[PDB]
Amino acid sequence: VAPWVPPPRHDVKVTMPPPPGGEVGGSYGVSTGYSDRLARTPYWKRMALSTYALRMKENETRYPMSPHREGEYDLRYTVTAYPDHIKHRPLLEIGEAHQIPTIEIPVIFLVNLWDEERLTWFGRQYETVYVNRNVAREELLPQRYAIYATEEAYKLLGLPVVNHSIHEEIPKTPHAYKKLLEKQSYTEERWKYTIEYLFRKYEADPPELQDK
Amino acid sequence: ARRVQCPTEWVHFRMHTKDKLKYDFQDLAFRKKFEYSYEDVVANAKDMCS
Amino acid sequence: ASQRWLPLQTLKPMGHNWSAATRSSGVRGPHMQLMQERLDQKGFGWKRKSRSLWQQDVATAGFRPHRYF
Amino acid sequence: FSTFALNPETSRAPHGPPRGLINRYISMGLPPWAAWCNRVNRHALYRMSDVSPRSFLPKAPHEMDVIWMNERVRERVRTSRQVQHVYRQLKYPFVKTGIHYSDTLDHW
Amino acid sequence: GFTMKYKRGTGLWDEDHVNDFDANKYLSARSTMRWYYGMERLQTRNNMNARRATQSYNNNMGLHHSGRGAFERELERRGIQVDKYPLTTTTGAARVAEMVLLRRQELEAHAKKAMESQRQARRRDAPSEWYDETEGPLNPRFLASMQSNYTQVITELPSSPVTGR
Amino acid sequence: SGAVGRGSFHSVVAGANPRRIPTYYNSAYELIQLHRAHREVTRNFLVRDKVFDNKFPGCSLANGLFKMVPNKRGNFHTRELTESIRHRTIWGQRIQQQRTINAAILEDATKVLSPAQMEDRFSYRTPDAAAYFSPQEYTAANNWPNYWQHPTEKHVVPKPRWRREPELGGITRVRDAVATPIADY
Amino acid sequence: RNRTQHVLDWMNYDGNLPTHNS
Amino acid sequence: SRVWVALGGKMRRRRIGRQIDVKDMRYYWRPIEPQYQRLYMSRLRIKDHSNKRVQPMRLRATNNDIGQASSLKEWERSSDRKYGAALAPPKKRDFEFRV
Amino acid sequence: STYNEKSWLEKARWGAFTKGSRPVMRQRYSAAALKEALEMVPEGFETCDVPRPPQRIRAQSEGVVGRWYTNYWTLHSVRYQCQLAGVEWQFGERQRPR
Amino acid sequence: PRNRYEGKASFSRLSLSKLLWAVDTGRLNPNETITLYHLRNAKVIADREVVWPGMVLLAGNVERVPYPLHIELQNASAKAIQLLEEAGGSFTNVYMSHEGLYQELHPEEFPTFMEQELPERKGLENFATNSRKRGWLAQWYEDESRYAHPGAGRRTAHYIRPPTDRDFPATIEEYELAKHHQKWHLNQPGSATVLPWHSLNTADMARRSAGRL
Amino acid sequence: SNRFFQKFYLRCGNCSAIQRSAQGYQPIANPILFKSDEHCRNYHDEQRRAAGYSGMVVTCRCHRCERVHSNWKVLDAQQFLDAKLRMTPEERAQRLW
RNA sequence: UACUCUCCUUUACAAAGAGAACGUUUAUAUGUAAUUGUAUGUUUGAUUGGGGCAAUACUAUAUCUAUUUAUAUAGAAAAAG
Ligand SMILES: NC(=O)c1ccc[n+]([C@@H]2O[C@H](COP(=O)([O-])OP(=O)(O)OC[C@H]3O[C@@H](n4cnc5c(N)ncnc54)[C@H](O)[C@@H]3O)[C@@H](O)[C@H]2O)c1
Ligand SMILES: [Zn+2]
Repeated sequence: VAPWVPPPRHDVKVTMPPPPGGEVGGSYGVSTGYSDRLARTPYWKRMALSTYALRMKENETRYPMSPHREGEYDLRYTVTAYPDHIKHRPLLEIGEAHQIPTIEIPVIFLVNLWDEERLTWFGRQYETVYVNRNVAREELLPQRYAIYATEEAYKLLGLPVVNHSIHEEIPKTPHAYKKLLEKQSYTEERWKYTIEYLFRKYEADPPELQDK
Repeated sequence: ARRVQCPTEWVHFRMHTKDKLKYDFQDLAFRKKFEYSYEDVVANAKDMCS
Repeated sequence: ASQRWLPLQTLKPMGHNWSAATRSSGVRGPHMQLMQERLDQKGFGWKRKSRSLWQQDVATAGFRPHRYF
Repeated sequence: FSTFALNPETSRAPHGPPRGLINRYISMGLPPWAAWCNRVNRHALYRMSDVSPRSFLPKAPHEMDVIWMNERVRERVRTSRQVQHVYRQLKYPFVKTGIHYSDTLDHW
Repeated sequence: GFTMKYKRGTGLWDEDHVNDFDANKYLSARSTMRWYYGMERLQTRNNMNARRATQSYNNNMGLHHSGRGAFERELERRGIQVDKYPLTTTTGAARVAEMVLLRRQELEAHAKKAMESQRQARRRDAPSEWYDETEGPLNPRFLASMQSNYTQVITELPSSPVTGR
Repeated sequence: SGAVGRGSFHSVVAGANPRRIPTYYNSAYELIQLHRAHREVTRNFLVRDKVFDNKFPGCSLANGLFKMVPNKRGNFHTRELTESIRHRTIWGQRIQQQRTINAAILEDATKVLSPAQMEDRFSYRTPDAAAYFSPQEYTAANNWPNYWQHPTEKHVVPKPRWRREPELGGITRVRDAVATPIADY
Repeated sequence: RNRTQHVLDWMNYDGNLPTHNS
Repeated sequence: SRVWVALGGKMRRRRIGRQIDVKDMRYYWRPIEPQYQRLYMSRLRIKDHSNKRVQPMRLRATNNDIGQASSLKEWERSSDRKYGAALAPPKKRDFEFRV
Repeated sequence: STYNEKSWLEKARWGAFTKGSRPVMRQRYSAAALKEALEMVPEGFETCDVPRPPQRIRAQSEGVVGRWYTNYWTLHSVRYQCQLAGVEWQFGERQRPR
Repeated sequence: PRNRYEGKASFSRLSLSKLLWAVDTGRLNPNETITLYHLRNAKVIADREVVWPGMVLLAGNVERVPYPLHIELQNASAKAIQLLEEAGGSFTNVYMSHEGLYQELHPEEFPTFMEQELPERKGLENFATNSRKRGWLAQWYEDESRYAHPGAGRRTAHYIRPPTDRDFPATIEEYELAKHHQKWHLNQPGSATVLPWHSLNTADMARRSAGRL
Repeated sequence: SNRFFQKFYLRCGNCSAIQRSAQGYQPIANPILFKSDEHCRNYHDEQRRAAGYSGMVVTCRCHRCERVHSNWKVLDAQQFLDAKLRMTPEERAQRLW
């Protein structure tokens, strides 16, 4: 028995139905929203509470996209109201082998950390290092030496917001990774690709003309 | 709570017929939508002189 | 009339691509399976390449011993 | 599908609507495994165009325990070895023991 | 499925393009009243059914029961006609067919009087030479209906074929 | 599109059409399919304006509305009706165009030799047309379906010496003495 | 490529439903 | 009189050493003997039996009957699939067409 | 799903879904009812940007409403009645890129 | 042996005797260029005989055509052409795409000219641009199409605009491929242009290999 | 291997210069000698571009800051009009083209 | 119901991938643990072919011969081979 059947999720607008569930956070599977508050109020009522300048703001057609689920197509215009299967695909397709290789993520070190075995620096303080995915999770993060290098982590610390595109795309094959290492070697560690670093060999005399 | 309170095999009258349209089906709340009466379908379609 | 001149026929040094005694020879439609499509160089090889497929349909060229075929 | 060595990218099909059989099923959105259907009924090219995936969750949505982000137990139709029998099987995702350090509650 | 729905009302009468296999050879007195009342019912039973659906579905979409959104309400407030072709409304048809009947009726009385101009210009107080029956006997019923257009009696036919007088 | 003599845009190739004004054509078949087409556009407007006259009081409650849902009538007017006007207009031109030529032919022709022979030069009076139009004039064939009544064959049917019978009720009754039919072998 | 033959004649036909005079 | 002409029997398997003037009897469009004409063309007659004046279905689809399906008073409103759309060239779409 | 919004018969009939040989804007506006629609096409807009939604998206123009010019089907349908009406389409045409 | 693929040129035969029989009977007007609309709407040919390749004029036993007759049909037979052309007529073979086949038969549904796409490439090869049929593009093809871009060299004579600032191969792999090809094929004149060594055997890339001219 | 055409509107992260980069027609790997890995990962990858570069790093060179990076946020073309229509006519000369 | 020879749904063995925290996915394998189907036909236990001699009969009758040829479909040869 349902005493006080809840009101529809996003019924907050005066002369158009609430957006369908799922889009607001609810159960998918139905396209067209409907709220008995809106359909009962006679037309003049719905035209009383609203001026023309307003209906043109809630008539507003955000046609393919969804105004609420930012970035995903409106789920009353898809073939069926469920979420877009294609965007949220599981990382392994129905037949491929799981050859997702070892991936190294960027972490912002928070204390000057200095290895005592290689006698050099895991990382300075407040500089993002690409560390292993199971050093970070199991050794660097539990102790407070590091955090992830996400956009908002930069915001919280005081550093210019840098987009490492942290796991923006996972590679499902080693040579599909060793290309992603080539992309990330360019954007992140860009000083490797300057006309000054491609010529440390030659900032002075070609070595065959110097003294001995 | 939004669900309809009966195993939907009892309210299957709503889901297969053309009541698929005349009914709210958000998360299985098989509740009728608004529906004009016949005193109004002609009150709204004669006042337009349609 | 116009005195324009044209030869009687067009001789193209092109060679026919359908020999009556060659098996998969012919001019196939624009959406037929091109010569040895999916075969990968082996007799009925498109069957052998089925286990290699990632995921097939639910009704996919299964077992069918030519019985009254 | 074209036969030249170096096919530079272009706006449209350079040599007419792409020829071949597998280009026939890609020209309609289907995946290239439609080339291996024996019957392609109006339901079949619906079934395999992935309009709505034939793929479900092991337990109820309400009783679900292990965090399955966006996954189902998709069934993979395999065709057997030398004599091509078609059988299908339900392939799960790989659940790892997520032993994290959520620094909110300062403990693993 | 697809059942020629674009033909339901597009017939010339009410009993057309409605597949009703349930017929009979002789539909009796009240089976005919039941029939005619039936065709129109499932012609108005269908319509107001299909009107309540469109008017209710439109009302649930927040817009006027005939689909008129905020725009086509705002234009009519301005006087700018919002529909390209204003098909003639019920006031039209019920008037565009109101005079035509007012015209025929004033033409009948215009013509009822007209034929009397020619009927009384028919001096024949005796039947013409169609009153022959050398081909085959006249019809006694008809003569009784043609007696009015004469003075001399017509129905009285002898046992013999008519001579002509 | 073609549908009239203007030539479809497929005279992209500048195909001219010389030796014109060459034919007088009475537009016989086209005026036929015009009267057929003009009947449709009127037989369509009749439908687009069907409005409930419920001669019964059971379902009288709609006697003011049209017989078609407003969205459908707003379609059928545009799908089938306004199409049928174009299809009516097309014949209303393929004929109004062909007449323009005939108007020019029937002047430049009337002069040369006769204003009497003219509408004979442009006639189609087949010698038998009396068969189809004024069959009372036609004799040269026997084209009745009830041929045994053609005046040249009326002498087949027998002229019975009939009579009335007041004792039977004015029933006509033939005075032929029936011939004793064949009976046995 | 313009349309030389019958260049007019598109605007001169189908006096729609001839009025009271004709 | 409809022959179902077929090709030679032995035209791909074993050629070396066969007779010189019989390696070519395999090249002519020979009729199949009528004892098989009637067998195969029997599955085509069944289309409307007991109707002594309908002809059998033909092997290939003649050009006029394909349209005969869409020349029916019920198909006159299907703009697509009419006048030949299957056997038409592949449809052309907006340059932005995409799935 | 115990309730499917639409049977597979109408998940698999794209003709009721796609924009192909099917008008997707029901209302046909008059002359002045268009010059008053284009009044809200904002300066800086250009048809060369609003793209065709993919096949998997339904073809539905909910009509002339707020920001209708972004509804690719409302735009190119209004753009077509401005032809039959004779209104001068100021904005640019679909630029097929090469 | 007689398959019809997607795009086959199989045309229903409109015997010239039929068309000549109508024009005197009075179903067809001899003045108006008798495009297939007239043939369809005058009940000369029905719906069940006009499929996508529109039709084909066949001079069947017609030894003579008496009056100047103009036609816009699809692929007349060479005799049928030389019969109309003798009597002062024309025949501009329209070879419309299917999208054009509709808008010619039911133009009462297209209030304005909705642009028509050129036919398939296979049609342009054989009818639309081939002056032997007086195809409607036999004027355009020679006038505007058959000329390359004013910048194209020898290799890029087929690109809408020459994709490089120089005819020659652009990079190494376009070169070594063409440096090997021009010797894989014995050194022919035009063999510089690399071509794919595999014949798809498609019917679309099939043009009349032998025939009249 | 994209059979169908589609143009994205990539927004840089360094200058937020909304530049558009299209995706032409690149033909399917040959089916005549089929290869199951190169095909079924050509297709599955094609849905991932067709859904607005879902699981891929975008690598195109900017037009404003002439350099190639991987920082682009792929704008759905009604998030683009959300942006384009909401920029003063001068910055449209700065961030757009 | 059964096993060296046929074949899947198969849960075991091995490889790989995850700083391998254990569950999955593959590849290669195919087990009578595997429940599929075949295991003949004709004369009685051998024979299966195309000829010929035996009254221009031939049950297999009786004898023998021998490039007397193995049609199609996928592969193999791309001109006529
Ligand atoms: N195969 C086809 O697509 C086909 C077949 C028959 C007719 N048509 C014609 O297509 C036209 C529409 O153009 P489209 O084919 O690009 O698709 P479309 O119908 O989507 O065209 C855009 C819009 O134009 C409007 N429109 C169409 N005809 C109109 C008219 N006479 N007056 C006012 N508004 C009108 C409608 O709102 C339509 O949705 C229609 O007029 C129709 O008769 C096309
Ligand atoms: Zn940038």
